[PDB]
Amino acid sequence: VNLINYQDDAELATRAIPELTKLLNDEDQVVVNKAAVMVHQLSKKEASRHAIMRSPQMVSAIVRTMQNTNDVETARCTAGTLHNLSHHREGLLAIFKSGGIPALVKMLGSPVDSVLFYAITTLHNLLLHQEGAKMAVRLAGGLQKMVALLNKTNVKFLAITTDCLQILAYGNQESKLIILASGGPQALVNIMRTYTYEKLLWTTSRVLKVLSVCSSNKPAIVEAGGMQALGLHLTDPSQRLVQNCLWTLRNLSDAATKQEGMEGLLGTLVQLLGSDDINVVTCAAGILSNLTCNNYKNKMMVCQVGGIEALVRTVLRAGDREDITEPAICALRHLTSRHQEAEMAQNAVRLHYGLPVVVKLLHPPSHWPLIKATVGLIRNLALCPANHAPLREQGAIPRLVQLLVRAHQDTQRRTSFVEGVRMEEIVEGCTGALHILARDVHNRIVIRGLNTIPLFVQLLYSPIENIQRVAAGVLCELAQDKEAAEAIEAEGATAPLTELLHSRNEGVATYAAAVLFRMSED
Amino acid sequence: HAVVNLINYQDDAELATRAIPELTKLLNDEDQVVVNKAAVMVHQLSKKEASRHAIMRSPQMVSAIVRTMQNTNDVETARCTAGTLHNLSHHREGLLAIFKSGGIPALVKMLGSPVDSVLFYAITTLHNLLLHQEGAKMAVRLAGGLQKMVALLNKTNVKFLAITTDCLQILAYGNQESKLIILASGGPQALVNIMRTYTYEKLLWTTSRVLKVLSVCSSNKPAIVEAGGMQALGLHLTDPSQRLVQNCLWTLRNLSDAATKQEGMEGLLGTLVQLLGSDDINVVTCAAGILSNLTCNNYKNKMMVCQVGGIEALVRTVLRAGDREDITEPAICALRHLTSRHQEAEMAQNAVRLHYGLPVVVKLLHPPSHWPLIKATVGLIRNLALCPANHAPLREQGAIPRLVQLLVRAHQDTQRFVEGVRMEEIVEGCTGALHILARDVHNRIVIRGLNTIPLFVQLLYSPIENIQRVAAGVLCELAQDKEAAEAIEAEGATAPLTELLHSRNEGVATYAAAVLFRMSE
Amino acid sequence: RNDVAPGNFIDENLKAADSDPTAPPYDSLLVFDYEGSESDQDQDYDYLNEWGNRFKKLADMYG
Amino acid sequence: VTRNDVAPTLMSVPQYRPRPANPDEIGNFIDENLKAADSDPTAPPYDSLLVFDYEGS
Repeated sequence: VNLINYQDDAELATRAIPELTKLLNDEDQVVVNKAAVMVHQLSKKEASRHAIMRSPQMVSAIVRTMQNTNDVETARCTAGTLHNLSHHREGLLAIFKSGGIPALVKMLGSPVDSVLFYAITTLHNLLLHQEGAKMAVRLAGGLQKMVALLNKTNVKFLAITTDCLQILAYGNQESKLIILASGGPQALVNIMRTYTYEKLLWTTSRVLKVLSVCSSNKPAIVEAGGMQALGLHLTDPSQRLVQNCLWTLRNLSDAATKQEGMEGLLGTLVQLLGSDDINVVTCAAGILSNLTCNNYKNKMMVCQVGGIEALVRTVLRAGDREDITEPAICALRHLTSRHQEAEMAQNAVRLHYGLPVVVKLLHPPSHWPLIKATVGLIRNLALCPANHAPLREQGAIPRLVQLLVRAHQDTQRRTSFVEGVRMEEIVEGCTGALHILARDVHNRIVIRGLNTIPLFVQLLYSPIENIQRVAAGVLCELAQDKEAAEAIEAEGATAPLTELLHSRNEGVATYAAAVLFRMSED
Repeated sequence: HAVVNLINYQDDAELATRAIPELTKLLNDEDQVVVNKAAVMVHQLSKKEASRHAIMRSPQMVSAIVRTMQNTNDVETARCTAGTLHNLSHHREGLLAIFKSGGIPALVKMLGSPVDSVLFYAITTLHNLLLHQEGAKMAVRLAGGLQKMVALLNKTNVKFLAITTDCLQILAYGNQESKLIILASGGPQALVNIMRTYTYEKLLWTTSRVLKVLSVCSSNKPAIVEAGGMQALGLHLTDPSQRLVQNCLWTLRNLSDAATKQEGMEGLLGTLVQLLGSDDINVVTCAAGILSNLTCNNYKNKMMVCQVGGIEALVRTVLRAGDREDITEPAICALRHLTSRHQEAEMAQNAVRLHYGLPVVVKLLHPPSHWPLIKATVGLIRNLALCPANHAPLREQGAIPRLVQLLVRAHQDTQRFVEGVRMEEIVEGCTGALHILARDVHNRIVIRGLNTIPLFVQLLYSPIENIQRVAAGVLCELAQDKEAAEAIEAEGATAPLTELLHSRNEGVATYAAAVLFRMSE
Repeated sequence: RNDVAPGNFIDENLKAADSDPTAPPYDSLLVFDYEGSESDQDQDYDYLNEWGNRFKKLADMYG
Repeated sequence: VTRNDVAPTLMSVPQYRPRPANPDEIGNFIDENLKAADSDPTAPPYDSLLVFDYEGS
């Protein structure tokens, strides 16, 4: 009786479809209204639904009725009708081919909640399943109307909406921009800090994540308080919510170096470094890396919330995984210079057993980016005299010199970039770590015993001021000892240093004048 | 009844088939009072569908009716004959009969009748003929109908006008001579008048269409504008009738290029800007195009468009548009015009950036974009550069790299009209932009940093007085830096430049001077 | 799209060469050419009997 | 992608005295002037910024 009354009511429908149509076309506003109501009730019956779904003229008349109507009821009805229809692929293609998207979009401007709900839901289905729906919605001007709807308060509505926003924003610049232009960041953030409906929060974060790769939304989201809002969820049970915020947080990170009030975030991140999830730890390490770049208040705060230990432990546990070690090490480098807490951090790395693992990263497999970072970190650690011996005993000096030599030979055979890093950096970096390392008499002996003097002198003839600086600088530290001083003089440093006196670089000239003096100083 | 009718039908019919001959013979009589009477009975018969068909199926009958209608001097007769034809006019069989009987010229003649009933009948019939009988358009046209119909545009019956104007649309469609006749008859003015006098939707619509068909004419275009077309059509842009609106939009757009001096365009300009927000891309595209042209060389309109928020609306238009060049081009040109030669042009240059226009603007420089669009985009970029605040942004977006890249492909061709645009323009275009961007230090660096000087100076070896002017300005700007000032003479700078000191371009001179000048310091 | 037109003396007579209203790039039009694409149940013919004799045959049929 | 060094937004620390005559003092001229070059915060290594851009799928 169920497969007997289907084709019955269905056929019976094909019997009234055509008339109902003509009625919606009727001029008498009231005739139409009533007709819409009838078509609406009809779309509830799966039987009829297929009859409308197959009558292009009916659909087109429903769409038309919806957009031109002024009856809050006709609106709700025609809107619903399209919705009920939007559940089948033919309904999608129908609604599509008959210009329903633009009408639906216009409806997103309705004050009638029921209508809005229908409209946004129809569109959603269209976005998810109708080929060509996305670009159509972009052309109709939907994004603005959608961001404007973020003003609503029905979580389930917002859920859909943001997901529409997400679907249209993924990989599309004009869209990302329009969302931005329409104050999307501020709306999205607000959601993040106000509601607690998992699905919504997750979806909203997926939108933010998509926007975070945009050069123009990045700062906006930050300025909108995005870092902190996003931070609020790093503890949620939903691993998917957490991971999306972490990702989004990392993309925003470079644009958030001047942000204030980050304690909590900086705090949580440090904690997360102890996760079991590699993706979590990675992101955390990455974020901390950027957030501690040239922001002294941030550095100070991290050191004070157990960051050094955390970072050290991470680097330890990460082993060969450079996706974790480079940002982690960079963080540690950042934390060990230019701020009142640097000294503490310098001893902290040691007192937590990091020196070994750190010196080790200077060796293969470690890649250039990582080595560069490690060299830099070792230089800072060397600022603390309580690190000279320990650091020496880890065989760092021999190795730095090795990297210095080879890299420098490379910068020479390129006269007659690698993994991004350019050897000239490794030259400056290594010579620099030897310069700060050359502060310990025992180290001065080692550096000297590796037959490095002749090379250092050669570096004075370098065109790069910074290299000139560290070369002259390490030379100055060595030259404070007679034999050394003369060995240097004997290498012909006297000539080049002399001219390095007329150097525009204060430090460079000083070091020069210092050696020239140390040499002749009987 | 279900059959009584069906019986009386064939009956009243067979009876008519028997009466026609007699009535025919009567219409062909010399005593016009006989004919007059005959005409009356015929008309009556023509009112019942059975009697009707007998008449249609009779070439001699219809022929008689026609002759009588056109040669009679009795109103009551003309009223009857014309009404008869009117009735036959509703059957394919009848339309053809009227046609074969030479009714069209007789009907056209009737368009001269002072009797209102005759006019309605006549025009209605011709309309049915124009719509369903092959040959009617040409026959009516050849019969001088156009002049007759335009002449009736002074009538006030909206329904009657609706038909008369739709007849003109049908005849004028893609037929230059017809359109030229409608004009010589004063159609344009009469039509615009209808547009600003009545409120009947069908008439407004119908009328807007003749205007549309008339707007594509080089001759009618100027007329419709002087008539007050733009202002007129602007009046309905917010009408609930979407078909009226779209048609006015099309017409407005077609006339747009000729209205660049019309005034009282504030009502229009406002709505258009508003219409850019429409959910209908075609409404937007039109509005965009209309705005493009109306903001062309008219500081007054430029002013207005900005005051009402056109900048944001247009930028957003471009954003929505994406790859659709039919939308971006006019939109972009509108922004270009809006960002120069007018008080608020400074503020405009800012607004674009302020609404995230720069990112997408620059993007439009790269493919799939076409030359017509690039040429536009380039011009917009240059105007956006007049604002210092945009110097950095434009660079960051990659404006400079691509500009130069274009200038190269563009130049290599002014040696050995692609996509419509002549490369000499692309050259004058890009360099022109670079010139303004060059005002920012960091840019100069990026500019010369791409080794452009080899080209720039070599662009002094161009006859195009404008391509010259900018090349000197790029240098005049680039030579402002020592390291560069020298790299310029290091290619053969003074050589041409000296000459260009005598050029008749108050511009090329002042530039050529400061260039050599600084060059040696 | 048809285009439509409107020793330090150097550094001051130059400020005009930059702010020249009669200088490029000029605005431009774009010519668009879109053209698109009686009921009567009255069987009262009695008046025929009150007419000429030439209508006799007719009056006879229609009353 | 690739990292980008960032200049240290100083809080002001430069301070190098000019080489005085009376060579009998150009010897301590360096000692103090040297302590300055070793202090100089405007010397590498600089902190660096990596720019992540994971959009997902």
